[PDB]
Amino acid sequence: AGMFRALFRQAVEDDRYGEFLDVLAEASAFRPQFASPEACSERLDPVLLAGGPTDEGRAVLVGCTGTAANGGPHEFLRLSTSFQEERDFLAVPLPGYGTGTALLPADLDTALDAQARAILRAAGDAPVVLLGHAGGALLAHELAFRLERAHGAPPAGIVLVDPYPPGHQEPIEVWSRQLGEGLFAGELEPMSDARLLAMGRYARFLAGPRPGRSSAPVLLVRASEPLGDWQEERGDWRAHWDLPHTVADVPGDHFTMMRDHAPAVAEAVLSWLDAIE
Amino acid sequence: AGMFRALFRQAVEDDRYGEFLDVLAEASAFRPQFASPEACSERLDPVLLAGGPTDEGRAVLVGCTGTAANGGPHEFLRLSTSFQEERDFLAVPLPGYGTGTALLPADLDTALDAQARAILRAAGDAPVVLLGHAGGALLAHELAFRLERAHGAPPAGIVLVDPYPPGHQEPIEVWSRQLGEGLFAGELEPMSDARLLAMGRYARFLAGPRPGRSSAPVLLVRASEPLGDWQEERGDWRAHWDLPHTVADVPGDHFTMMRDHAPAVAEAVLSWLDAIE
Ligand SMILES: *C(=O)OCCS[C@H](C)c1cc2c(cc1[N+](=O)[O-])OCO2
Ligand SMILES: *C(=O)OCCS[C@H](C)c1cc2c(cc1[N+](=O)[O-])OCO2
Repeated sequence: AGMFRALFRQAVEDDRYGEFLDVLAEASAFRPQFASPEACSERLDPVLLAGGPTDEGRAVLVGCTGTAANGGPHEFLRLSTSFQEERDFLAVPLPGYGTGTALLPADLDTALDAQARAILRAAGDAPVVLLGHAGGALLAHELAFRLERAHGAPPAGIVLVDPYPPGHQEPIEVWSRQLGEGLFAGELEPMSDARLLAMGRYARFLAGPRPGRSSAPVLLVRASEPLGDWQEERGDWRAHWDLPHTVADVPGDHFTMMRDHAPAVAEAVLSWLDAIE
Repeated sequence: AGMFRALFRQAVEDDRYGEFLDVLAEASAFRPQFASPEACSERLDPVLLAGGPTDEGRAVLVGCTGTAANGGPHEFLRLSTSFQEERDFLAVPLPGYGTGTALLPADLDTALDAQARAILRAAGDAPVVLLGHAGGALLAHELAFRLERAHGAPPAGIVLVDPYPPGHQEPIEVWSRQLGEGLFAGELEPMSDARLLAMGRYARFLAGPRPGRSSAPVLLVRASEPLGDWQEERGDWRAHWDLPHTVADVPGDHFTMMRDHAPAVAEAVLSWLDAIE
């Protein structure tokens, strides 16, 4: 495929995953942007991946697509089967990843506002519970806060699957080559250069200062196996979030928790949703 | 073509040529490199573009290819016709631009050493006079110093056609937009991403600290037209070199001095070579 992918493959080989994401972020600034939610390229209409039973007033689940350049409307396919006849599961796309190619968001708030609009239109009057994995976990929380402060509509809950927020990212740096190697392993087709630029841009968004904590209760789902070696004397390698409502540990590692062990994640979410309703 | 080209086009549209060259330099570090002159991809054999008359001991002219990503073995075609029946003119390629694609030089000295080997093999025992335009002007002098100090073979002269060395580059930054538009206008084909990366890497080499002046006499050739608008209170907009042996002004601007007015450049060179011989 493209040169950015080739360069990225080399950087992951050289254990410089982080340095090249910075290049991707810098480079992405020259892509055409949208500065208002109105100006967004894509239809962010959420895709219905599971239907719950027939009713009322039950929360619907919204999957917030992660940052991975190999990602897309297939992240939640395996997870969603476990919600069939249990909950509606809607997957909302991340602006900048579609198809010309898609405009990039001018800042993260403009992307969130475009998602907030499509989510409120699709969910109707049902309460919404936001779910995201890894980078998507961080996006799920920023979308939660945006819905609350800017659209006056806080979600009923947030599910954070293996989040590594700023200040708790030491494991994610020690294992960066495993993380970089994971992106290339997950390729169904080659990662496009446009999507790699989108990924770098969003990675930079999420490293920035985003004060503002959602009111919504948090289910923290954590992998149980480390992704790489780790001396326990360094402290905890696990995913972290401040003051969760509930913590669930599931089999697998950062990656496999969402593949081979997706049902374990779904079971933790379903038990948690009943508890808070 | 490729995404680096797409981004670069947007950058010159947005008048951010300089910022995007910095991106190209950063991305170029993730390209395959050669760390010793032996390991060089290309043959670098100079191409004979003009023949002088039959002799002995007259200098041959060596054209040092510039950094332009749209460049190649055609930079000196129009200029060289004016040396036919006057001087041998050899055009030596710049390492990193050929064909797989070509390895990038790990530093500038490795590229210069690879060129030094091919030039000495080609020039035989004739004295050598290096010629370069703009960025190539800077490369010719770094090559002159390299030939003298590293290969014990100082050239007989250097011809610097419109050089803007560090510390005298203010006019060429103000006109960076015209430089970028010139690159795209000059495209015989689309600039490949590999060559844009090479161009960025060489630009970075040539901004860095390179003390050390060649012993060889310098003919400084200067355009007479500004490339763009210019407030005279900013000073002299013209190309600069410290303590030139001879200064020649020719019609045209930074660009057209080598196109429509190449014969005036050649006439300045031919008189100069006779004086110093
Ligand atoms: C999930 O892994 O995100 C996909 C991009 S991987 C990147 C190194 C990463 C990993 C984690 C978080 C963010 C993030 N990122 O986009 O920078 O958070 C949680 O774990
Ligand atoms: C000649 O114009 O070189 C073509 C590439 S433009 C690049 C920014 C540049 C422009 C000039 C000089 C060097 C140079 N460079 O750093 O490569 O010098 C003269 O004008």
